[PDB]
Amino acid sequence: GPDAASKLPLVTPHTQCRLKLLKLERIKDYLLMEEEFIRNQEQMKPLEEKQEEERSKVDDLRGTPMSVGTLEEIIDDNHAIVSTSVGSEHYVSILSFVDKDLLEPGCSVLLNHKVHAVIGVLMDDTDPLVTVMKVEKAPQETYADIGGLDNQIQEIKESVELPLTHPEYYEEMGIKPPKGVILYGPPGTGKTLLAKAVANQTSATFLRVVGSELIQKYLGDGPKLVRELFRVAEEHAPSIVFIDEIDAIGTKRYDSNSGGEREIQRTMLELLNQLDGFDSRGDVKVIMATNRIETLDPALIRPGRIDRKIEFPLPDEKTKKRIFQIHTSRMTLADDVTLDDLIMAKDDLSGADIKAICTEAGLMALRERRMKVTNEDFKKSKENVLYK
Amino acid sequence: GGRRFSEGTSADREIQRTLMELLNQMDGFDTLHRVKMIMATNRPDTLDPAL
Amino acid sequence: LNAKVRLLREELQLLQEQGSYVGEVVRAMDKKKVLVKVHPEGKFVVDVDKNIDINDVTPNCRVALRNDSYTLHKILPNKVDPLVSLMMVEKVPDSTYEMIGGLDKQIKEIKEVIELPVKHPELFEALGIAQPKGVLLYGPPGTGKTLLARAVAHHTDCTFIRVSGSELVQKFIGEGARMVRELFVMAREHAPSIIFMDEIDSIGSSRLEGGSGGDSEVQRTMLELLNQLDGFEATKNIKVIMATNRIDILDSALLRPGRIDRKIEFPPPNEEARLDILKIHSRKMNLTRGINLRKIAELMPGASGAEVKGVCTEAGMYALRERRVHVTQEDFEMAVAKVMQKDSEK
Amino acid sequence: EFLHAQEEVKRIQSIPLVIGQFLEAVDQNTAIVGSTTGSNYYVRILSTIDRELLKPNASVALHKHSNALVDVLPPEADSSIMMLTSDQKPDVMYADIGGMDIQKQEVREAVELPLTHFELYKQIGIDPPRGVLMYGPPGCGKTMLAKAVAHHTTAAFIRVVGSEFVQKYLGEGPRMVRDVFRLAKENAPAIIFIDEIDAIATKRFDAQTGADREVQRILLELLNQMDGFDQNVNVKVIMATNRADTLDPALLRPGRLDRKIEFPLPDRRQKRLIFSTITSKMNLSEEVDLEDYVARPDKISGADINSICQESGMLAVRENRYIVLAKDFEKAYKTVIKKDEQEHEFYK
Amino acid sequence: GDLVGVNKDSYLILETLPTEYDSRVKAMEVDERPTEQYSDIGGLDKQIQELVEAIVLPMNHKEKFENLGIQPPKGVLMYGPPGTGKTLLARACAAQTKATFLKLAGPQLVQMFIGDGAKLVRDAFALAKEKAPSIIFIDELDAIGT
Amino acid sequence: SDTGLAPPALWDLAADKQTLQSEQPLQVARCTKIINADSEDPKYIINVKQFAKFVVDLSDQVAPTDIEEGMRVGVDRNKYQIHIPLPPKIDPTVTMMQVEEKPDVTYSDVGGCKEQIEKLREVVETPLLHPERFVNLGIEPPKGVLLFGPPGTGKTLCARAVANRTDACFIRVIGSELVQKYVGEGARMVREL
Ligand SMILES: Nc1ncnc2c1ncn2[C@@H]1O[C@H](COP(=O)(O)OP(=O)(O)OP(=O)(O)O)[C@@H](O)[C@H]1O
Ligand SMILES: Nc1ncnc2c1ncn2[C@@H]1O[C@H](COP(=O)(O)OP(=O)(O)OP(=O)(O)O)[C@@H](O)[C@H]1O
Ligand SMILES: Nc1ncnc2c1ncn2[C@@H]1O[C@H](COP(=O)(O)OP(=O)(O)OP(=O)(O)O)[C@@H](O)[C@H]1O
Ligand SMILES: Nc1ncnc2c1ncn2[C@@H]1O[C@H](COP(=O)(O)OP(=O)(O)O)[C@@H](O)[C@H]1O
Ligand SMILES: Nc1ncnc2c1ncn2[C@@H]1O[C@H](COP(=O)(O)OP(=O)(O)O)[C@@H](O)[C@H]1O
Ligand SMILES: [Mg+2]
Ligand SMILES: [Mg+2]
Ligand SMILES: [Mg+2]
Repeated sequence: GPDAASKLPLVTPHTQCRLKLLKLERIKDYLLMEEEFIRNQEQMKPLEEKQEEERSKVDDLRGTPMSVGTLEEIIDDNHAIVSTSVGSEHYVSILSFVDKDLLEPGCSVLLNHKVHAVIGVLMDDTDPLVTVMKVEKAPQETYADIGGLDNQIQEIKESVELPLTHPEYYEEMGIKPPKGVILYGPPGTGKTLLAKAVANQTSATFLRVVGSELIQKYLGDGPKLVRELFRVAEEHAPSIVFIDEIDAIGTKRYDSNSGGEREIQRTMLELLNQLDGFDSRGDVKVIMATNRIETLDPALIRPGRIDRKIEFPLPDEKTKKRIFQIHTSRMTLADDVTLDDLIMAKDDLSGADIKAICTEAGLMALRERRMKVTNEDFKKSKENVLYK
Repeated sequence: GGRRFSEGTSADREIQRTLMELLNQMDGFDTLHRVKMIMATNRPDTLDPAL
Repeated sequence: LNAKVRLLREELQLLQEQGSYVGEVVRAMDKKKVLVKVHPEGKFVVDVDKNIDINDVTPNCRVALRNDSYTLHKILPNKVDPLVSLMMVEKVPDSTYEMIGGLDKQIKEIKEVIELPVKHPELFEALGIAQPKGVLLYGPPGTGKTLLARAVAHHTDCTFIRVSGSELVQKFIGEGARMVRELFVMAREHAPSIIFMDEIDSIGSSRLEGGSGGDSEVQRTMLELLNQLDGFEATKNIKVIMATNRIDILDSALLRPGRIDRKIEFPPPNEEARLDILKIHSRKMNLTRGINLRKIAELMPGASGAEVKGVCTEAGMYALRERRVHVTQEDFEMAVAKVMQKDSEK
Repeated sequence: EFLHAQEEVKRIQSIPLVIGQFLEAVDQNTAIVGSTTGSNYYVRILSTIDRELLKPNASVALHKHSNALVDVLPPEADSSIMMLTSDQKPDVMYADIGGMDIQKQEVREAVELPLTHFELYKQIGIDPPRGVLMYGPPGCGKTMLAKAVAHHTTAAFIRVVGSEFVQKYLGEGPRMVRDVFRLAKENAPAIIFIDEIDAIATKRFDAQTGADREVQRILLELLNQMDGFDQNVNVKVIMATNRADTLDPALLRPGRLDRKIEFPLPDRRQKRLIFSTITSKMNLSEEVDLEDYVARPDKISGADINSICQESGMLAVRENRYIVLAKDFEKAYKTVIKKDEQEHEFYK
Repeated sequence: GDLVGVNKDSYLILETLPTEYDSRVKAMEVDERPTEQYSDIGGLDKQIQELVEAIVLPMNHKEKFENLGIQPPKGVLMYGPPGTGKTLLARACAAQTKATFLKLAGPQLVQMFIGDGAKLVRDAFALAKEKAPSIIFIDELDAIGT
Repeated sequence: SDTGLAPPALWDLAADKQTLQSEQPLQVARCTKIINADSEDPKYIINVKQFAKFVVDLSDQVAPTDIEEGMRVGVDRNKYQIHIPLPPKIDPTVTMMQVEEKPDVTYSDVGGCKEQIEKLREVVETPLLHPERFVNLGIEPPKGVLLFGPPGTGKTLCARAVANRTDACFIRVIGSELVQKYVGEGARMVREL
């Protein structure tokens, strides 16, 4: 609603231009007349104080044991039906003291404890679902840290980050930004790394959900979480929703699923609507990451739902060296290990294997209370990770 | 009656309890004397292997 | 004496004022007003008596209301923490390094990923290696996976939260209970913690062939959990674990390097290990002099941790059928015959 | 006059009172109690109530108009009454069990023996089992053994049925489960049987219907009360089920009932011992050979064995005879075992 | 088992209220008779007659069956391809008959709570019996007859 | 504050005296449902939510025709007298399906579906608008249309567009909302609709 700050962010002069001065003095004159305008009338008309008298009378009209209940329906204004504490419905009378605006059908209502009526709305406790996927800040991974993938970082920048920092570009050519991005590649290529990189330099509520939690126990509590996921995203202003391992909504079978595949499909048919249905969309951008782009219904990937398909290949030899350097940056090597010699250990190392080598190297140096990794540590590190 | 599902439904474990009561009052800790029961069914295969 | 008579004379007039409701204050509000939920009854927003400072009125706790003009009277004794209820339904026995047998190399390898990264940070940053988050313990059943996991969660002063489904306890962690990433909502509140996740759902003898089944809701748990402790997670004091009898049936995702930082090994005890294991569980009965335990270990080739702690206990039982008060050598020898020799088939 | 004020405060006792429950004492002259109407009240305790009776959850009488402790009732219960011999004893000897020595011995060493020779277990060092589960095929002789234990027992026996613990009045089930354990403690040597525990302990729990939220409390109350035994009160719990696969794992952990006594289908040896013990009380004739009947590959556990004898003699009354001939048993086996066509000899 | 009113303060029987039926079951009794004469249906001549002689005729000529001692047939199932005139005959037969025409449905007897479905079936037949000769039509029987 | 503090100027507009004039003279009622209309003259049978099934007649101002069986009606909190009929209860999840804001797309952003659009307007955009044309002939206009085709062809656009010009109420349904946990209430959402 209204914003307490930012009375007039007219910083267009951005200098000592006199235009800044004229507006400021305007309020000062209005303030002066208001001062004696309120106190003067507050003496010969000592009916309402507006500071202690106003609040006082309403409190008496309220009750000491204020009740809490659920508003069930909105009958004509000044009248509503509110569900009592346990199981009863009362045709209460709405009092004007309430804002009369936050009366959503089912949020909350405060009622007098004897003549039950509407006395006031109650803000709804942050539902546990919102807190579950409300990623605050990406801990450490920056955007120059990712390294390697270069032509693939421009697509994500140009779909989920540019339209929020420089909208003019998709503002003068009359082109709406590409709807979504789907990331696909072998197991371990930076798919999620780039996914959390965008969360770093972003100004929107990031939400993350893995494909495995989209499949639930009871029937119907399937394509109902999908509705909740996109209901939270809309309520939270600009937001990037990240679905990870989307290939778990029909690639993995779980006994907890009361309904079998037939139930999982209806989850997809609800996810299909939530990405492109005849409802309004607003500002919500979907990033889907998967390691098997060939095992999902070719309608979830239809242009319009997800537009830009980004392909993540196994690291190139030149990029392999960059991966080692970034991961080994904060490591006191023993000027005896050569990075180039370990670049060729197996025909194709994902890159997540590179970090595994550089992380097991340290654990192989801790065992000897040594703060310098030698070629022996890496040699045994390169065998304990990608061999067994 | 029924077969006492494993992984049944919410309002199906309750019917299971009723069977476990009709089941226990037939032959339980207090033998029932001079009360004979007659049961009929068109599908005597879904019955629990305790009835 | 005059005062005592006066007090007892006013009790009759005192034990008639209506009692006080007992409620729980979900969240404090403004203007020295609190919002409490009463026992089998609806929520209420109630004023607070001036004797009690609003600062003391904290999130969930037990309070009182007068009788009809509800007003907080006293901050009653605190309610049982919801997590402690989870640790009471599930009963992972408390264990220490002393009742650890034959596993000395494994004990060293467990303290390096759950103890050092917790009790001694700024040592893993001296090498630049990110802290390990998640250890997979494998081996035959009863080898001691849970006995060691609790020990490392007992000597590091970290809460030991076990998640195994059990929808009976699926109300102390989350009322909604929609996605597994709700245990964290309580995990990050209880200081450093270890999220054990056991396995062995009667596997190894059932569901060998196809038909129904599929996946395992003890394996999909980390894939959800480990996907969050590897990035989008602020409090870096939570670490996960599994115990599984097989490492060749793990999904292709849990075996990708970079997810599980360490894969400890739990083999069936050897001769020098069974003797030590037998010794620990044998220091609980009135053993006789000169019980040759080295001879008992030989007689049991293959016993993870339970076929051994099934000879000590059954040895005592065999000393009861005779009506004796001392456990003799014969009792232990006759015990291995039952647990191992007679039970070898099937 | 002090003696007069003491005898005047008793007016607060009165006849019409509401029985509550003691939960926790907050300080001297005050306590927290739970009314049977369903609530938790902050009341004030009378200054003449012997605090020694203000034990953990117990029976306390509260004033009707204004809740306030005014007495401490002796322990009691509602739907759990100890079996007081009379016509309510099982009436089944151990000699009527068809040779289940291995199973019979196990129950003896885990239920009967500890109650009598309690001090021996401490001397040897073993920790007595605190509850035995009785799981097996449907009709292998589970309840019958318990029927025998209740007979040759020197300790009180308390019988319950699993479905009895869930009732219409919300919040009454937890109180009923709690009264059984409380009543089983007053008579220290006692055995608690919860038959058909499948109806109270099942893994699946859908927490929206209200029938499952009331069963989530019964099971939780059982678990809470089975952890309150301090290794000094001998109240053994015997729990008999048919499908162990449905039991919540939390109920089969140390401290709870941890002694799984399997009751499998009788083997050839046992089968011969069952026909003999059942046929002992029958008339029977010389020409009847039991061996010919316990020779087949069929798997008949304990009831079709009784059904065979039951129907075999049943045939005798058809022609008005008081002996059972071999011609009678033959006609009985073919109408009781009814072997299935399972075979398809082309598979072997 | 009868329904009886009781004084609110000093409980005491004052009247015997008429038997109550579930609000759902009362809403399935047709009051506005459909207007569809038998001449509206075409082709189904050998089948319209077979129904009128098993559900309507035995209701107006009881003197005829009792003369020959044959119990009238119970029930008339109507099956066929998706659209052939099944509901037209039922709607038409609800017009050329001066009797209660309790109109059931398919998915409708199905209710979530245990035993709620039985109530709507026992109550849907007690009501018809409580009234004059009645025809109870159960359309879309698959939902409750699988 | 933080509960219901509204524009303070509106509170005095609330006429606190009238509020007191309304927080006493106006008796608060309780919702109920009528089951029977026991004959004699009044004698209505009532069923409050979770208290009991009482017997009530009327107060003074509700016409007998104003009340009918199975109709929501409020009742007194002391003597249980019907005072005002109440609307029927519509499941909130089914009442949220009604579109309140027209989608911002018209019948000029779909191209190539000239024949499809024309055939989709004589069954959803002409029987309602200009409903007298068909009266001067015996025609019951077709009621219902199935739009099928490969994904991303325009099935929803031609539907989102019709809602932009339609005068009658437009009701959404996704086909997955009609899947619910318990047996039964997946047809309630199709009966209430
Ligand atoms: N190209 C890369 N550049 C930098 N780091 C990389 C690269 N590829 C993998 N990594 C590292 O691999 C580690 C573990 O795997 P990672 O999270 O990157 O997997 P992913 O590529 O998103 O795959 P998946 O979708 O299978 O989870 C990350 O912490 C990341 O730093
Ligand atoms: N060894 C046996 N000797 C004598 N009777 C036996 C034997 N085994 C089984 N029976 C017969 O089995 C019948 C049922 O036994 P019991 O009442 O103990 O039930 P159960 O097998 O435990 O049943 P459930 O498992 O369904 O609860 C008894 O009437 C008894 O005569
Ligand atoms: N004929 C058309 N003219 C213009 N745009 C079109 C046309 N057909 C489809 N589109 C485009 O299709 C997008 C939306 O597709 P829509 O959801 O309507 O297709 P669909 O095949 O009916 O969907 P689905 O099968 O996924 O429910 C819009 O961006 C719209 O511009
Ligand atoms: N090395 C050991 N020393 C002593 N006891 C052990 C050992 N290994 C297992 N145990 C016994 O096993 C029990 C727990 O076994 P658990 O870890 O659950 O086996 P598993 O890992 O096969 O599930 C403990 O009570 C403990 O006494
Ligand atoms: N013989 C017929 N004469 C006229 N209309 C018919 C005939 N058969 C079917 N219909 C048409 O079919 C519609 C009724 O369909 P119906 O047969 O009730 O479907 P179902 O068989 O699935 O119940 C009516 O609108 C009617 O006009
Ligand atoms: Mg990934
Ligand atoms: Mg039974
Ligand atoms: Mg569509």
